[PDB]
Amino acid sequence: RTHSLRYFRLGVSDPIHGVPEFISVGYVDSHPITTYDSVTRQKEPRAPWMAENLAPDHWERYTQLLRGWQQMFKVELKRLQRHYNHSGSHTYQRMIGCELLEDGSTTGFLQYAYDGQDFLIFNKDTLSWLAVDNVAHTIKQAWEANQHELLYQKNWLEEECIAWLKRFLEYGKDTLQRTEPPLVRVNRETFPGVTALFCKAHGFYPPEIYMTWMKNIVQEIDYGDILPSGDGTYQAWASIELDPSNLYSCHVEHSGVHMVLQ
Amino acid sequence: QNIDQPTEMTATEGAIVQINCTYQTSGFNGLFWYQQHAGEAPTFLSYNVLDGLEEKGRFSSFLSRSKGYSYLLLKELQMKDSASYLCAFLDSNYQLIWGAGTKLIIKPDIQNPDPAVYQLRDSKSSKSVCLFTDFDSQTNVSQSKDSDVYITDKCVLDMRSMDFKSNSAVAWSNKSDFACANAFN
Amino acid sequence: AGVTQTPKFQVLKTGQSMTLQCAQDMNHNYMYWYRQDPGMGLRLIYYSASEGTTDKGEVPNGYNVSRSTTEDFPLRLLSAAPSQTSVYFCASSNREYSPLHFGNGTRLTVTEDLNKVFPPEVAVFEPSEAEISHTQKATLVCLATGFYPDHVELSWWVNGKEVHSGVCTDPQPLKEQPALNDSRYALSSRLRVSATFWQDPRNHFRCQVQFYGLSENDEWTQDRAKPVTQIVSAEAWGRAD
Amino acid sequence: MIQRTPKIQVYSRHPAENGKSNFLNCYVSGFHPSDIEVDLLKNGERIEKVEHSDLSFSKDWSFYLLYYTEFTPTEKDEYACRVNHVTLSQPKIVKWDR
Ligand SMILES: *[C@H](C)/C=N/c1c(NC[C@H](O)[C@H](O)[C@H](O)CO)[nH]c(=O)[nH]c1=O
Repeated sequence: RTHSLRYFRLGVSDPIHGVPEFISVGYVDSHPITTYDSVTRQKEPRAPWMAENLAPDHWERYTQLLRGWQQMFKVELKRLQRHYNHSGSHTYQRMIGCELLEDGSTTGFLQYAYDGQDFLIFNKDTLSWLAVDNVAHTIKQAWEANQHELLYQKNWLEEECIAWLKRFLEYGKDTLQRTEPPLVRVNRETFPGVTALFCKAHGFYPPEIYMTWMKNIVQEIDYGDILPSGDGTYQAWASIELDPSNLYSCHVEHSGVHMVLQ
Repeated sequence: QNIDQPTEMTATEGAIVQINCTYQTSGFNGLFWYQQHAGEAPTFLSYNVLDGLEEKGRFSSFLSRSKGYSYLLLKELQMKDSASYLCAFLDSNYQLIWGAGTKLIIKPDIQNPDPAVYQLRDSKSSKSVCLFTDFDSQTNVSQSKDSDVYITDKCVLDMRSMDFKSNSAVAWSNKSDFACANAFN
Repeated sequence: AGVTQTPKFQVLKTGQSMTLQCAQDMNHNYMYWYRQDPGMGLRLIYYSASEGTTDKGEVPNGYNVSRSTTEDFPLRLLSAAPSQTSVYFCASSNREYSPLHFGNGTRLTVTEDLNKVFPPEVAVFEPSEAEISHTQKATLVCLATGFYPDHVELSWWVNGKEVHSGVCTDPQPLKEQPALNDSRYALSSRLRVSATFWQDPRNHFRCQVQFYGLSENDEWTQDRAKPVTQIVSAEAWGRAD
Repeated sequence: MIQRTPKIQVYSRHPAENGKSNFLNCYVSGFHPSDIEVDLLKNGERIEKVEHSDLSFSKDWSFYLLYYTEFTPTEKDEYACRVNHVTLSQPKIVKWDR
């Protein structure tokens, strides 16, 4: 199955009491693996299997880089606010990551948001930056003047990020690469006369599930989001109404297994 | 987490030198070459991180990520290229790992070898130095063979005044029977 | 602009304390302290990813740093030891992955005894008349001898003004007794000028050796003159003879 | 600026059965900015011992969180999630169902 490594950075100018001006969290797939912030000024594991497999040298070195990234991030944000002539608190976000697909293929990405809206998206193949407005297009011209920076990123996305993903996937193989199959049951009268059919799944991992209704697809399937159960499994459902005598059935696909409940 | 470059390299003025650099690492964030003149600060020359060649003038830098191999290629060598050339890479943790450096010695192309040995007198004393000068760059200057006789490395001067370049080593001794001949062997 | 590092030269007695300053006006986030030693790469002592943080390198033992400001990254020698005789370079870089800008370094020597510090005696040797007649050129040679530690700048002065063309100084001082570790140093330089130029009696030639030694403040209980940081010069006048 | 008000979904770990100890979940998702206040209610009073996920980041730049408590449900006991955010003039109460 596709696996991913993602690092997020959140920066907040003029934060409230308590609210850190900087947070940086790392995820493999939907599991968090690492945390840093302007309060703890320390990089910590958010999974025991990271904690067990990376020596103190690791947390020591990356604490220091993150204290650095915190500094750089306060300045990039303070500058953007000058550029827009924005007073008061605003936010700056960065997400970087790579997918290792099953075909053995790879993807890499890096983007920034200002106030939760897309600002700069990197293209590692054309070594260029897509910008949304004037102030963004200005930051692009600077970043593209630096051939060596653009090449550093492309190499990091394509080589480093995938090497990290691979050893993280090993450190946490029992958590990240297990399958817990889903419980799939179908329970049924949505108003007097009309009947709905609910296809429900729970206790499953990984969270990627396909669920639909068919006849022997079907139009107007009400789908429910994949939600976390709190035990590290997920749950999800699909509902559907019945013209008051066609033969219907719920189809579910998870982690290589296909199910039909008539 | 090792890195190898050659201690010393010597090449003729006007010619080509390829300075190799090899590196074993599990993780790479780019390879650098710095230039360091004797008694001066290292200064940035080249960054390579993807496979291939970059060229800024008389200087080229190549990298093979797979072969873990870099070269600094200097064309049309000049006397001013005499310097140490440092290679460095960033590992997975962004630690800058430095090679021991390559000292690049440039021999001037002396068209008219005129190898003389001369005696200079002290402007205050009798005490005297010997100057072996105008010899061909392919000539080695041997050590003293004597504790009271001091012999310097060859020094390449350039009197642009007469577009003229020359090697020279100095020799000296307080001994009141020493002579400028025996010197330089 | 760039990185400013002071001092360029220092001698310390064993167990003395020492602050190397280092500053940059470039907004660099990273500053570094390296020692350079014959036969090995630069070795990181400490570094600093931003104001408010620092961390050990490979050779932290014997040293401390501080980073109160973006601008300044001082290196403190706590108790000076022979093994710390080295050349120290501090560097800055915008980021963990960007090019280092280096300062011009600190040449530092630690001796058990300051009685070992000696200034150079300097002499100017006049050009061979055999050279003048055979090449139409005249090589002056300057000899700086008996100095410790090897902390000298040798320059040439013509009519009281510095000169660079036709100068060649030995890049590394020679040892007068290579056996000893307290060995004093010699250094030779040449200045080659047209024979015509040497013949003009209106030309002063001055060999200036800036020595770096003890401080006027340093205590001294030897007969010979306190071996302080001083300029020692020798001179020669032009002549047609 | 574009503020996004939180989606609030309340539910239980395993299928619900009166008398059977389960776990009450409140999933708060798709909100911006990051600042948020959540309590779980048993019969409209705050529940003292609640656990939660760390603030969590979506690729669409919005935030999500899991807020949960160990609970044994019954016929007469009402359960809710109460959420406060810059987008809301008053804390939103969301009641649990089936
Ligand atoms: C623990 C591994 C924390 N790392 C971390 C990273 N690291 C990934 C990468 O080296 C970095 O993003 C560079 O900027 C890539 O150009 N990134 C991040 O945003 N937060 C982290 O906590």
